[PDB]
This record gives sequence, C-alpha cells and structure tokens, in this order.
Amino acid sequence: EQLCLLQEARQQLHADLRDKTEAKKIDTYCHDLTISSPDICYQPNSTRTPKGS
Amino acid sequence: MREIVHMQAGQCGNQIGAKFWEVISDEHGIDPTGTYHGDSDLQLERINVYYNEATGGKYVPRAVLVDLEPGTMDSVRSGPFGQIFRPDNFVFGQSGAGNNWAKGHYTEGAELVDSVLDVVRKEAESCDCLQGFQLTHSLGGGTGSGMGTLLISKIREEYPDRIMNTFSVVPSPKVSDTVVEPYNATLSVHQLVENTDETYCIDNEALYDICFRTLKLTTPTYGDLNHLVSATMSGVTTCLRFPGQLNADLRKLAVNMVPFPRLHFFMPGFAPLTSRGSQQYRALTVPELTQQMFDAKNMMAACDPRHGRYLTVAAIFRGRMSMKEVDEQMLNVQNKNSSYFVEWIPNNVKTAVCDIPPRGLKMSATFIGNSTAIQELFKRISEQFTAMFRRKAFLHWYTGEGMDEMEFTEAESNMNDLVSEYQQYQDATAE
Amino acid sequence: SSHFSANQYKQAFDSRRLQNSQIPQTYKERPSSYEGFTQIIANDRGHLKQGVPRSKDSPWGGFVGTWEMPKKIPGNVTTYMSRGDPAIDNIQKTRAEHNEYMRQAVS
Amino acid sequence: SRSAGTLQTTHQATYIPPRLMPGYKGHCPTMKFDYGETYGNATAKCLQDY
Amino acid sequence: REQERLRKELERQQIASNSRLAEEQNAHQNFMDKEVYTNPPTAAYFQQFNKTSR
Amino acid sequence: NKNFVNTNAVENIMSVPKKPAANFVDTVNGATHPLTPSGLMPKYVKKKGYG
Amino acid sequence: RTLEQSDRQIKLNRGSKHKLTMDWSDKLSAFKIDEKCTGLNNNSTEIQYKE
Amino acid sequence: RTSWGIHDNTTRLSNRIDDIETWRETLEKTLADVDEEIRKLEEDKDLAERALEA
Amino acid sequence: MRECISIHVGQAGVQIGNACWELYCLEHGIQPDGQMPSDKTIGGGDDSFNTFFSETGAGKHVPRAVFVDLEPTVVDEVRTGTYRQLFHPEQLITGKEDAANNYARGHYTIGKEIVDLVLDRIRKLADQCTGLQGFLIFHSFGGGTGSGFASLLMERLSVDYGKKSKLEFAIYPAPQISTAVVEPYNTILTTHTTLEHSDCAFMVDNEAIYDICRRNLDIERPTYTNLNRLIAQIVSSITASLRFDGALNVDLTEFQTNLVPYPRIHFPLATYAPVISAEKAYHEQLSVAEITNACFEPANQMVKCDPRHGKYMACCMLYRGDVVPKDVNAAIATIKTKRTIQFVDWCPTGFKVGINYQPPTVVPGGDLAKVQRAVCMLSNTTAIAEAWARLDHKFDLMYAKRAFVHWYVGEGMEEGEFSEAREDLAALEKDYEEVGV
Amino acid sequence: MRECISIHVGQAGVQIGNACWELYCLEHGIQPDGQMPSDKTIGGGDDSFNTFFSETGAGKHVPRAVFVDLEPTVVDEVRTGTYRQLFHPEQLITGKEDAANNYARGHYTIGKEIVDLVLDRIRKLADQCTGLQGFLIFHSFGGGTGSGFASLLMERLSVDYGKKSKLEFAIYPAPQISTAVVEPYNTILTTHTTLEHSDCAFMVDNEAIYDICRRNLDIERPTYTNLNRLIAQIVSSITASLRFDGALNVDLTEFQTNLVPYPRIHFPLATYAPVISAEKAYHEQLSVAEITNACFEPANQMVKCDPRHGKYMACCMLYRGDVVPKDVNAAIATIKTKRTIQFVDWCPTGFKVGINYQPPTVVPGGDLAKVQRAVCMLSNTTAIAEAWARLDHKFDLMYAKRAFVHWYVGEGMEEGEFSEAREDLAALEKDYEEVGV
Amino acid sequence: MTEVLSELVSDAKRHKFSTIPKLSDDDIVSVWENVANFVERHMALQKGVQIHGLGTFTFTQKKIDIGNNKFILIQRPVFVLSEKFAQTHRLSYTKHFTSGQVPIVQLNFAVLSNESPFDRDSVEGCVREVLQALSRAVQSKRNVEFSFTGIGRLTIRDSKVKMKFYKDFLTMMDG
Ligand SMILES: Nc1nc2c(ncn2[C@@H]2O[C@H](COP(=O)(O)OP(=O)(O)OP(=O)(O)O)[C@@H](O)[C@H]2O)c(=O)[nH]1
Ligand SMILES: Nc1nc2c(ncn2[C@@H]2O[C@H](COP(=O)(O)OP(=O)(O)OP(=O)(O)O)[C@@H](O)[C@H]2O)c(=O)[nH]1
Ligand SMILES: Nc1nc2c(ncn2[C@@H]2O[C@H](COP(=O)(O)OP(=O)(O)O)[C@@H](O)[C@H]2O)c(=O)[nH]1
Ligand SMILES: [Mg+2]
Ligand SMILES: [Mg+2]
Repeated sequence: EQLCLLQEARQQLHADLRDKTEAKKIDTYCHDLTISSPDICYQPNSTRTPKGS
Repeated sequence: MREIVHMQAGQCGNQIGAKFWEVISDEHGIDPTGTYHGDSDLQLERINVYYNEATGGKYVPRAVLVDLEPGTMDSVRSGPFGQIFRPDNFVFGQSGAGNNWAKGHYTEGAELVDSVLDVVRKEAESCDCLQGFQLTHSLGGGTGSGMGTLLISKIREEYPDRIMNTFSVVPSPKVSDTVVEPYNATLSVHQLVENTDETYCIDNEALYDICFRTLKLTTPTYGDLNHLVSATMSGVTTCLRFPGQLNADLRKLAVNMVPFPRLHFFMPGFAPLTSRGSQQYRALTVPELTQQMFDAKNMMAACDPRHGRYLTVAAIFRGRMSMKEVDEQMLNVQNKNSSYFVEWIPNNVKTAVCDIPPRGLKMSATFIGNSTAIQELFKRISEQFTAMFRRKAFLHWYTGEGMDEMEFTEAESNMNDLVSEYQQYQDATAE
Repeated sequence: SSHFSANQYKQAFDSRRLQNSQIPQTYKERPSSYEGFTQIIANDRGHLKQGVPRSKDSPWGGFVGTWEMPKKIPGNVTTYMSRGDPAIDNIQKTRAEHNEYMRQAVS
Repeated sequence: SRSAGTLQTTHQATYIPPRLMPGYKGHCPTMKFDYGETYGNATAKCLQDY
Repeated sequence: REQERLRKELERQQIASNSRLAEEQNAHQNFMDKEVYTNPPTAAYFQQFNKTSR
Repeated sequence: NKNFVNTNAVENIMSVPKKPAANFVDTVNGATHPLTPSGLMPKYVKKKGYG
Repeated sequence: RTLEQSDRQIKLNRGSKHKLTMDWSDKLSAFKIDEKCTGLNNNSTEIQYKE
Repeated sequence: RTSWGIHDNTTRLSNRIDDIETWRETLEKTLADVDEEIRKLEEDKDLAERALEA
Repeated sequence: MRECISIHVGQAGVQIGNACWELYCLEHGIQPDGQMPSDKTIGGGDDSFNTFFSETGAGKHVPRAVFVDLEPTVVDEVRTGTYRQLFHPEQLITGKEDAANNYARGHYTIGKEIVDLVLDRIRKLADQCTGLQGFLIFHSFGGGTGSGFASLLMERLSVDYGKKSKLEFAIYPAPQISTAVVEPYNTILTTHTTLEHSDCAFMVDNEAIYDICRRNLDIERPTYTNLNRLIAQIVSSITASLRFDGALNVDLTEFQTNLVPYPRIHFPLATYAPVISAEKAYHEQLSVAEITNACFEPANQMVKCDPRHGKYMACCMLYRGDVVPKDVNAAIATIKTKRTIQFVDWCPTGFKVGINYQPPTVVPGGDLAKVQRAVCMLSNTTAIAEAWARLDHKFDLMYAKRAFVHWYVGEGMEEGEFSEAREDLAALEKDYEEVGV
Repeated sequence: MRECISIHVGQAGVQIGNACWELYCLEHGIQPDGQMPSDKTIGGGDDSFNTFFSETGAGKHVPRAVFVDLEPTVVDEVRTGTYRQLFHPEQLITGKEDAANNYARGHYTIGKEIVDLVLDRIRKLADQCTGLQGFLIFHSFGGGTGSGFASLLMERLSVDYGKKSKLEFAIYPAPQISTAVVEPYNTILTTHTTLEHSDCAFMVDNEAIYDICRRNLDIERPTYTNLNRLIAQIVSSITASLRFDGALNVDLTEFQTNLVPYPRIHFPLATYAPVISAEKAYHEQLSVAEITNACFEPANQMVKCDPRHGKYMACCMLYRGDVVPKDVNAAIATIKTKRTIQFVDWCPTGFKVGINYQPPTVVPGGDLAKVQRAVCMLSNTTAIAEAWARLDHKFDLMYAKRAFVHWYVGEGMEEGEFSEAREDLAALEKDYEEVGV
Repeated sequence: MTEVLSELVSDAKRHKFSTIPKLSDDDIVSVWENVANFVERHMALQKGVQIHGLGTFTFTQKKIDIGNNKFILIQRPVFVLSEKFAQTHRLSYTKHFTSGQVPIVQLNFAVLSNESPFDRDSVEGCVREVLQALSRAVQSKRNVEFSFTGIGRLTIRDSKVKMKFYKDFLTMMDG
C-alpha cells in the first residue's frame, strides 16, 4: 500500500520536474533573444493572457 | 435555456432510459464519470438541456429512476453508464409490483410517490426555464403502468403548462410475455389520453420486426430495442440541443401535430437503419432518408401506415442538407400517396432541419406520425380486455388491492370512444 | 412643464429636429398676460383648498403599461377616404372603444 | 484554515491597496518576494483541508 | 480639423484603456464563477463523523 | 356513438381564452420576473385606505 | 515512442507557425508603408525634395 | 526608456530562470529522496516477506 | 442622415439579417470587427454608411439593427461566430421559450413579454438616428414570432411613432411548399392585424426563388443561405439610393405613395434581375431592355403568382449600375406596348423609375455572377388575389373542423378573432376583385 | 473652506463609507497610509483635498468623517484593514452591544451612551473646519443603529448646528427583498422623526442596484461591495462640484433649495448614467444625450419604482466630465418633449444643472469603466408614494395584532409612538397624493 | 351572487350550441346530485374523487403518534383547485398539504349513468357544459356560489376561491 503511494508521489514529482526543465529552456531562449536576432518580428496578438495562467 | 426533466418507471422504462442517456452522452461526448470530453463547442453550448452542473466539470443527468423492484435498480446502477446518475434520484421500494396496476397505483406504489414527487420537485425547481417532462415506461407491468400514470397525473396537476411527452411500450398480442397486460394497458390508456399531451407509443413486435428485416440482427435481445427507442428519443429533441436551419422543439411539434387535445398518440421512426450486408450498396441521400421514413416496415408502433390515414407528420432531419430537397421530398410524398392523408388538413407535414448530425453518420432522420392507424393496437388491447373480462378473470387481485369493476368499465368505454373518435376524424369529408 | 416658445427659434427645438421620431406633446405656446395679486389658493402643505375647481384626472398621470393596452388597435387612419360606409362605421367604433378604454385605464 | 484559504473576508479580498489593485485570481503577481522555502511540513489536517 | 483629430485620438486612448480593463474584469468574473462560489466538501468535513464510539 | 367532430368543434367555438401572464423581462436574455409583486405596477396607491 | 513523436509534431507546428508569423509581420509593416503613401497629396506636409 | 526597457525585462527573465532553479533543484532532490525511500522500502518489504517462509 | 432601422424578428428574420448585414459590410468596406481596414483618411473617410452603421467616437461601425427571437439558438449562433463583434449585444434580444408556431403565443404570451425591451432598444436607436427614414421589418408569415410578435410590435410602433414608414419584408407561404401546419392560421391572424398598421409589405416566398435557383442559377439544390442572399440583394437594391449617388433617387417614404393605390392594398411582389451564374452570363450581352424583359417575364418573379392572371397597379423599377435613362425609357416603352403585361385601366402612369450609378456588388464565394446592371422589380398586381384565395381556402378547410384552435384559445386568444380575421381577408379578397375591374 | 463632515451610521453606512473614502483618496492621490507622496506625481500644494481631508502637523491627511456603529468587528475590521493608518483612532467610534434591528434600542437605550461622544467628535471636526458647509449622513432604513441612532443624531444635530445643511443617503428597503422582518417598524419609526429634522435624503434601493448590476455591468451575482462602489460614485459625483472645476458648479445648499418643494417631501432619487462595464463600454456612444436618456429611464433608477406612473417635481442634474451646455440643453429639450415623462402642473421650471470638468475616476479593481461623461440625476417624483403605501400596508399587517411590539415597549419606547408614526406617514401619503393632484 | 340553480343549468341547456338540448333543468340538477352522492360515497371509504375541471377532493391527515401503537388523527376534507383551471382563469387557490397515501379515483360516468335513466353520451355533456358555464360565469366576473349539495359550496368572489363545507360533512368525515 505504501509503495503504491510512494510510486504515485514519484509520478507527481517527475511530471512536475519535466515541466520545470523545459520551462527553463523557454525562459533561457527568451533571455538570449536580442535586437539583432533574425527570429524576431511583429506578432498578431502577443499581449493576450491565456486561460490557465 | 429550455430544459427537460426525464423520468423513467419500471424495468423496461429504466433500461430504455439508461440506453437513452448512453446515446445522448455519446452525442455530447460525456464519459460515464461526468466530464466533458468532446472536441467542438457545439456539444457544450446546450448541455444544460439534459444535464445539470455539478462541482468541477461534472454533468449529472436530470433523470428520476423509479421502480418497486430493487433488482432493476441495482442492474441500472451497475450496468453501462450507471455511474453517470446521482444516487439520490434512485428512489425505490422493496416490495415489487407483481404486474398489478392496482398494486402499482392504489397501494405501496402510492407510498413511494411522496419521495418520488419530492425528487421531481427538487429537479423541477432546480430549473430556470423548464421546457417540460419526458417519461418512459411500459403499459405491461405494475410500476410501469400504475406508478407511471400516478406520476403523470400528479405532475400534470402540479405544472399544467409544460410539455409532457411520454413514450410507453404498448403490449403486442403476438409477443404476450404477460397475462394481465390488457388489464394493465386499459387501466393506463385512460390516464394517458386524459393527462398526457404528447405520447409516442412504441411496440416490441414492431421493434423485433425492424431488427429482423431492416437490420438482420441474428440475436437482437433487449439492447437493440432500447437502442432504436433511444434514437427516436434523441431525434425528437435534437433541435433543443443543437442549432439548425429550421428549429422545432417539443412545444412546436405538439402544436403542429396535435389537432385536438385527445388526439396525441404518435408513430415514431428513424432513418437510416442499414444492414451490414447492404451497408456498401446504399448512398445517404435526402430522398433515401425520406423513403425510409415513409416505409411501412420501418415503423415503431406496430401499425401499418397503409391501414389508415395520416393526420400530421413531423419530419426532423439531422445533418447538412438542402432545404429545397427536403421540401420537394416532403411535398412529393403528399402528392404521391395522397389517399393516406386527411384532406381537411392542407400540408399534413411539419418539417424541421438541424445541421448537426450524430457522431458517425453525416445525415439522419426522425419520423413522428399522428396516424389514425394507431387505433388498431388499441382495438387489439380492447378485444383482449373484453375476452378476459367476459368471465371476470384475474379480478380478485385488483379487488384485493382496492378496485371495483366500474373502473374497468370506464377504461373500456374510454378506449372504445377514443378509437371511435379516431374513426370519425379519419372518415371525415373535406368540408 | 413649460415649453413656452422661442420666437425666432421655434423652427429649432422641435421633436423632429432633436431626434425624437415619436409624436410630441403639445404645451401652451405664446404666453398670456395677467393683472396682478394672484390668489394664494393653497396652504403650507400641498393641499388644494375648499371650493377650488379640482381636476377629475388621475393624480399619478396618464400612462398605460403593456399589460393594460387594448388587445386591438385601430391604426390611426385619419383619412376616411375610398372606404365603404360600414368600414367608416366600424373604424369609428374601434376608435371610440380605444378612447373609452384609455380613459377608463387613466381614470 | 491555511490550506483551504477560507480565512479571507470580502473586504480583505476586494479592498486591496490601489497600487496593486488589478490583481489576478485574487493575488498580487508582482508583490512576491519569498521563494524556495523548505522548513515546514503539512500534516494530516493540512493535507485533508487543502 | 486638428481639434476633431485630437478628440478622436482621445476616444481611441479610452478604448485601449477600457480594453485592458475589460480583459481584467472578464478574468475576475471567470475567477469568481469557477472559483470562490463553489462548495466541494473536503475530507475534513467527513472526518468529523464516526470519530466517537459513544 | 356521439359525433366527436361536432362535439369537439362546439367547445372549440366556446372554450375559455386564458388571461396572459402579467410579467416582464429585461436582460436581453430572458429572465422572466413577475410584474404584479415587483416594484413597477401601482396597486398600493389604489389600496382601499391610502389616505 | 509516441511521446517522442508527439514532441516532434509540436516543434513542427510551432516551427510552421513561426514561418507564418514571419510572413504576416511583413504584411503589417508593408501595410503601414502603403498607408502613409496613399495619404500623400499635393497639400501634404510630409513631403520633401529628396534624391 | 526603450534601451532601459529591454534591460529591465532581461533581468526579469533572468530572475525567473534563477526562480525555477530554486524549485527545480528541490524537486530533483526529493526525487532522489523518494527513489532512495522506494529502494529502502522494497528491501524491508522483502525482509519481512522472506521471513514468511522462515 | 438617411438613417434606417432594421428590425429582424423570427428565425427567418435573423438569418435574412445575417445575409443582409454581410452584404452591407462588404458594400461599405466594414470588417467583422466594426473597423475600417485602413485609417480614418484613406480607404474611406466618407459618411455614406450612416444609413445603416452608426459611428462611435473611436471609429467603430455598429449596425442599426435589432435582432429579435424567442428561441435562443439562432440568436446565440449570431452572437458566437464571424460577426460576433459587429452586432451590438444589447441589440441581440432573445428569450427563453419560443412561440412554437403560434400567433397567439407571439401576440399575448411570450411575444408580449419582450415588447417593452424591444421598444426600448428601438427608441434608443431612433434617438441615435438624426433624420430617420423608416423601419425595415424582416419577418415571415409562417409561425410564431414572425407573425405574432411582428404584428404586436408593428401595432406598438404605429401607436408611438405615428405615421413613420414601416416597410415589411415578409416571407409569404408558398402555394405548395410550406413547413408548418398552422401556417394558414397564423398568416390569416397576422394579415388581419397588419392590414391597418402597415405602409407597404414586400412579399417574397421561397418556392419561386427555389425555381429561380434551379432554372437560372443551376444550383439544383439551394438552401436558406442562397435564399437570404437573394433577399439581401433585393433589399440592397431598394436601399441603394439612400447611400449611393444616382440620376434618380428613391427614398423609403416614396414606396408607400407610389405602390399603395388604396388602403389595405399594400402587398407588392419582388423580383431581382439578372439573377444568373457566370457560365451563363459569359454568353449574354446583358442590357437594359434584356433585364427589363427578364423582370417582366413570369418566371423570374420571386412569388408564385404569375402576372398573366391579373392586372398591374404600380410598377417600381430600380435600375442599379451603369444603366442609361434613354435605354430605360425605351425598355419601359416597349413593355407598355407589349400585351402580355397588362395594366389596369385607371392607371395610365404605372411606372416609377429609380436609377443609381453603383454597380451590383458581389459576395465572395457567392452565387450571383458579377454584372454591370441590375433591376429591382417591385409590382403591385391583382395576381396576389389568387394566393389570398388559396390561403383562405386552406384556412376554411382547417377551420371547418376547427383543428388546432384549442392551442390558441387555451393559451389565450378569443375564438372570435378567427372569425373576424377571416371576415377581414374576405373583405380584402372582394377588395382585390373590385380593384381589378 | 468647502469642508464637509461625513457621518456614517450603522453597518450599511460604515461599509458605504469604506468604499467611499477609497474613491476619495484615489481621486485626491492620497496613499492608504494617509501620506500624500512627495512630489513627482502631483503638482504644487494642491489643497483640493481640503473639503474632505485636513492637514495635521505630521503631513497626514486624516479625513473629515466619523464612522459610528453600535457594534464591534464592523468598524474594527476597518481598524485592522488596509486603511488602518488613514483614519484617526477615535474618529471611528464603536459601541459594545447591538441595537439589534430595534429602533427603540437604538434610540432610547443604547444610543444615549455614545451620542454624547459622537457629538463631541463632530464638534471637534466642526471647530477644526472653518468653512463648514454640510453633513453627509449615510445610513440604512433596515433599523437598529441605522434608524434609531441616526434619528437621535439628526435630532441633536438640528439643535446643535441649526440651519447647517444635512444631506442623507438612505438605503431604503426593497419592495420584495428584505433581510429583516421588523424593517417596516424601523423605517416608519425613523421616518416620523426624520422629517422635522432633515433637509434632503437621497433614496437608494438594494434590489434596484442588484438589477442595475445584473442588466448593465453583466455581473449576474453582484455583491454589497459593488453596491457601495455605486453609492460611492454617486456621492463623488455630488461632491465633485466642491473639489474640482466646472462651468457652473453646484453647492451643497443647492440640493435642498432646488430639489424639495415642501418641508416634508424631501426624498429624491439618485440615478447614475452610464453604469456600463468596460467589456461593453467600448462599443457604445458615450454621448451626453444618451446618458440623459438613460438617466431618464425606469430601467436605470437606483430605486425600484416606475417614474412613468407619477409626476416629477424637480431634477438636479450633475453633469460630470466632457459635457457641453448646448448638448445638455438639447437633451433636456427632447426629454421635455417625450411622452412617458409628465411634470407636475405647479412646477414650470423643473431642472437644475451643474456642469463639472473632471471626468469620473475609476477604481482599477471595480466593475465600471473609464468614461469621459457621467450624469448624477436626482429626481423628486411622486412614484415613491407607492413605496410609502407599501410600507404602510406592511405596517398594518403586523400592527393589527401587536406583533413584535413587546420588544419596543420593554426597551424604552411607549405604545403610542407607533400610532403617531402611522398617522404621520398617512399624512405623508395624503400629501404625496394631493401634490400629484 | 350566482347560485347553481336556474342560471348555470339554463345556460348549459340553451347554450346556443349544445350537445344535450333534450335533457331538462331538473335533469342536469339531478345528475349533479348524483355526482354529489358519488363523491360522498367514495370519500367515505378514505378515497378521493378527482374531476378534470374544478379540482380534486382529498384529505389533510393530521397524524400525531401517541405511542404504544396508537395515534390521534385529525381529518379535514379539502378541495384543491385544478391548476389548469386556476392558471386559465387566475383564481387564488388555497394550497393544502395533501399526502400521497390517499387513493384517487376519477369521476365515474358509468356509475352516474347506471342508476340514471340516461346514457354516457348525456352524462358526459351534463358535466362538460356545466364546467363551461361556470367558466363563462368566471369570465363574467359574477360572484359564483356553485353548490355541491350534501358537501358544501364553492365560492368565487373576486380572484379568490374558497369552499365552505357543511357541518354534517365536517362532522362525519372527521375521524
Ligand atoms: N427565405 C428564408 N425563409 C426562412 C428562413 N428561415 C425560416 N424561413 C421561413 O420561416 C418559416 C418557419 O417559421 P419561422 O419564421 O422560422 O418561425 P419563427 O419566426 O422563428 O417563430 P417560431 O415559430 O416560434 O419558431 C418557414 O416556412 C420558412 O419559409 C430563411 O433562412 N430564409
Ligand atoms: N447598499 C448597501 N446596504 C447595506 C449594506 N450592508 C447592509 N446594508 C443594509 O442594511 C440593512 C440592515 O441594517 P444594518 O445596516 O445591517 O444594521 P445597522 O444599521 O448596523 O443597525 P443594527 O441592526 O443594530 O446592527 C439591510 O437591509 C441592507 O439593505 C451594504 O454594504 N450596502
Ligand atoms: N422494448 C423493451 N421492452 C421491455 C424491456 N424490458 C421489458 N420490456 C417489456 O416490458 C414488459 C414487462 O414490463 P415490466 O418491466 O415488468 O414493467 P414493471 O413491472 O413496471 O417493471 C414485458 O412484456 C417486456 O416485453 C426492454 O428493455 N425493452
Ligand atoms: Mg423560431
Ligand atoms: Mg449591524
């Protein structure tokens, strides 16, 4: 009974940690973006706030 | 936000309603837990018509399951889509019915009706528009007939401005399965004609015939019967849940189909219904759906459309289609078989079009017919009733549970003069 | 309660010119003249005194809601031309019924 | 309790200072300066009333 | 003509500010609908039953 | 053996029209509210003992 | 294996959306260039002797 | 205000990178704590279960 | 300045209003957001849109329409999709219970629930209007809201607004195709109450346009979108002279004066020409005389009443495009010399011409081919007496046994209204007989 | 020297003032701690706050208010809230034990233990201000502190200050919605002693505010916070003429002289227009003509009554923002030419306008929108005769068999006071009828 | 004030268009006498007569449990208005808490036509036209006092319905 709970707590943390590592990948990509970067342009909406924010 | 309260009485009514909520939960993409798992928002706009919000994204059906035998209550709780229902609106008794209309009406069936009406009142004033009440049962047993008619009378006494549509499985004589079913049917048709203002009579022999010819169906059992009944249950209220080119709800169908108040027993149908071997030989076209609606063997009320004259015909289509094609087909049927139509009503067809087909099919159709051929099943019930009332058979049960023979005479006289009213309106000159 | 004219500017201040497509209410244009020492004909309460020619209209004004309008409306023909004599007669009949029911509802 | 978040009145929920007035989901997304805390465990009551 | 253009630009500024306030107010309304005004009972509401044998 | 065609048309001639519901809506979405209790219909100014 | 395939389709979708936003941003900026050009008349104050 | 505007949000993005790492490291250590705890519990599950045939 | 208020009541009215305001936005260059594509100066800067669209302080075009229905499905479908930001949400009135094909439900029940709110929205729009020209009321003579609430609303409009123009666009039940069953009952009861509170009612059925789409457009199975697009073209050709400069301008106050010879005779027909597709217009040289002959042909009529069976009273010809008044005059002269077209003896001057220079716009992905000239043909003829006689025969067949009367009475209308309505249209029927001689 | 003393009696008054001083300090740029920021956001001295805020030696801006209640926790949550440093400590006066919905307990037993202290505090504030212009008493007619102690307080203010103006903001009980059973007793007991000791009492109904928030702001489930924000905007629009600049400005002595015809008919009605949210405020005209048409509307009154079923006496109109006198004039002219409004016979001139320049200030967390125009309309109509007659009927239902009278008898008051209150309000009914005659 | 004798029966007899013009003013009164005896004899055996029309005659059982298998019952016969007629004519019914432990029987045309020298086609019209005439009297705003002789009088004064039960009925139906 306890091993199934300990497995379940591992499964919650691993799904959380997988989100943290590649959210840092997003934020590092935004941090390294500069004025002279070629992947930089006007956006259609940009300043929207998505649902689940 | 017009919305319908569903009630289901007896084993037959409970199984039909379980299949009905299964079908209209597939139509809205709702899992048996209660969450919405669909793809489009069209399945989510009018989800309040049949489902009530719970905490989170849970959708609890607005259904009341009533029975005097707890075994069917356990069966419909533990069967497919049994988790969707609320355990509080599972009011039951632990006595039984015994296929006795007197026991279901004037005895312990009337013990349960207090809690039954409490549950239905809770669901009814949990509303905001409350389109009407929709009941399913059978006129063959005790709880289906007696208790069902008791709920019909009480709900009509409470809210006599709401659309009350009941379906009811009428007994066929060549299916039998009960010896007191003419008594149970005659004692309940009186309450049906007097109180209910929309009735879609369904017959088990017609269902079996549809399964055995139009669907082959080597062993249909009671699953396919309730499946077809659920198809016609969804096809009459599809326009409340989905938008369309020409909308028509239960009140509009009742207005356009019922000429006189005690003239409201219908002949439902569905299309397409294609066998597996003939699946690839068939192309779904609006004339093909119109023909399969206007085919005699496709009927679900054991009447023959050629054996009578239609008064009014409601035709509810589903899917993307052409209004011109629909209108020319529904005019061409009137122009072709004009002899099977009353001439004192021009345009004997109400037409509705909804552009949201069921999951799977691209087009589908639903027939509702206020034919005067509905009198033949009532005549069969009346002749079996007088056959087993000539010698006063099986009356000791009803007199023990508290009825006199005068109630049986009222039931026979009301059924006889209702059939005579059908015959008189059927054999009427134009003007 | 006093829409007492504008002389040169009566061409303006019209309901048609100030975006009021509804029919307008007729106040008394062209003010009159008096002599002086008007009677007080009241008290310090809002009363009308005894012997004053009190009106017979409703103190709360004349207005009818939707659920007390007549079920039938004549239609404001105001023409009485190219119609038959029974048409003229029953148009007068519905006009009289309209006026009577509005008068009864106001009073 | 702490876990249910039920000790907030209507006045404390709505009458927040105007410099931080347009909050999101009943919080202040910019006024937040305490991150990464480890000392403190949530007991059975805290995890049951969450 | 410059006064008319200034009036129209002031109107446009008001529209932009009202659009930001509108998205904030819609977020607040959705927050108060899907949260706050809901009552799902937790385990502590049922824990306080059957905790005494007497 | 009564003539149902005649004995339905008779009360179709001379059955009772019901009084329409004295209520109103204002939300551009429905939301029917009764008008007689409400605040809009004047009845207490009539009363019997207003003065 | 399906998770690593679904991660590829996410980057392909956002890669293709990025190429659209390359083109759409060029249309907005070209719209503003033609926006000031259409408004130029003889009495325009914008106007200039230039090579 | 434009040159300082980019620099202000570059530090805000850099603050969030350090903000995730304060929680990404603690969640990584708890996974090592859970994995060690699972390994210890499976051995002690086996020890009592090997005592069943004893 | 030439403001018009469009009240779309019923499902038919709301769908026709969708197809109308789409064409109006395409004409005036309005996106489905309410904004000009370019700035205030270029690509616009005019004030030609104020007949239909009012302008807020920022430059957002919002329509002068009031969408009314008692069911919520169609109005919510308008509220959520494409033109979701164009239409005003307070001008999208909907209710809970529909009238369910019942004149008396739409007249005394739920129709009377909403009329205060509808008149409030209408008077707000009229206060916005600064030179209002009239009300274009789009409805059907079918069932429910299009009959009962439309008749009640027009009664209230006649009560409060005086003698303002109240032009109906009415979907008349076709002689063979008809959807509802109680449709003759509703049509009798609504024409009885809209005989007096009306100025003019353009009568546009569905079966004639079905035959037109089969024969001239080769669709062979059209739908409500195509039907409402043709109706939108009709109303655009009618209202064009209030927005576009022309040789002969026609305003909304003129149609009653030039199409109503006698009171209670205010039901003219409608026809659009040249309604034809591109692969057929490739082979044609479409000119003024040809499209006038197409208008007077008894197959392009958009109501199934052939003019061979009656006499014309009035004839409004709205020419629209690169049309020349010389060829207009020649075409009308040769129509007058033509004998199959028959005009009544007491009307030597039976024609009224309105010429507008704006070419007929085309909806992208539409049905109609682009042409340089078009005619809105608007005739008041005695051939509609056949349709009135057929509908009265249907009413008498339904009313001899008095089926479907218990619904109306048991939810609130007196049964004497049926008899007085049938008497009113019998008087109308004799009126058409006496006008025809 | 345009100072105003704001008294807030009862729970309703305390919460209304809690939402009100928020809006005042946001308008005047005063921080929640009471310290005005050192330059960089404000210009110069800028002593426009002096009408509501005084200047201590520490630079703190303490308001000219008094929050008085016969209960803890309701003023104590203010003392422990976000404005704990803005209010003086004994400025906020609390009792120990409730009057508890009892006029007798709030007027004869518990009120005469705190009335002396609140009079002393009012005396200190009045001695501090040198241009004392009036009192603003915010209370409710639900009863307890809001009725008994408010009546006692106004009775002592009448003899202490004499002819100084005393405006009231009274939360009148709703017709069908009631949070207390004994509300008719409390309201009719306080509206027998208020009449000879008042000047003008604006009348606000919670159910009407609920309906306004439901049909305009699109909040389907509003809250007392939203209510008190609306009354805060009303009183801000009233007092903006004292703090800000305008074309023609309205003194507090205007509100008695230009609004009440007779000494005991001093119950006018507030109305705010527009009251629209930001989701729909981008999509209307915000014109002064439309906001006048909206404030002259039964669907936008702050009290649940129909003004079309009665005659107006006076209308004090505070136009606030970017308004111009001629568009104001044309709006008033078209209202005077409307049908549904009928003025009373003896009052030719029934309007009094005040044009201000400062636009309304929006709270960032409220429900309203940033607009350039607003109208606070104060209407003295005869439609409150229905409300007074309803109160008299609800009094006569209970008092016919001496229900709930033993509490009032035992708690100081005698039996006859109910009879004199009933006779006084019957005389008020007769006055309201004979004025309309 | 409007009784049942000599006005409603006369209107239902002449009644311009009538199903039953042959039966006399004594006969329509006697068939409602039979209806009254029918309602009496079925309510005596703890049942309730429901007529589609006016309404339903039931009880209000006031059952207080004494203890040791004893109970005191206060019985009161009540007449609940049919809600269809109440909504049609807007009469303010008196709501009565009626339990479902009362068997409910419809009006028995077979019983009313058995001992009568008449038939079903006449006994059905004898109640339908009387309900229609009572509805016409409600339209006419005349004070209706429609009698149920042997039971009580149903009074419609001004938008209100109340039934006064007779003393003998109230003392032999109480149990
Ligand atoms: N030309 C055209 N006619 C339509 C359209 N939709 C509905 N109709 C007509 O409307 C009739 C059906 O009645 P409706 O007008 O829709 O009824 P309603 O106004 O919505 O009121 P209810 O009966 O309560 O639903 C049909 O006979 C059609 O002829 C449409 O989109 N185009
Ligand atoms: N508009 C508005 N009214 C309120 C508010 N809070 C309370 N009320 C009104 O106050 C009435 C009840 O009287 P209270 O103000 O609560 O009581 P009190 O004046 O403090 O006197 P006590 O009853 O002795 O405590 C209710 O009917 C409400 O209408 C509020 O926040 N806004
Ligand atoms: N079509 C159909 N008929 C059924 C079903 N179950 C039972 N019946 C019929 O119902 C009749 C008996 O009714 P019953 O269920 O006993 O009614 P109850 O006593 O109230 O539960 C039998 O003649 C069956 O033919 C079903 O699932 N579908
Ligand atoms: Mg509709
Ligand atoms: Mg309090």
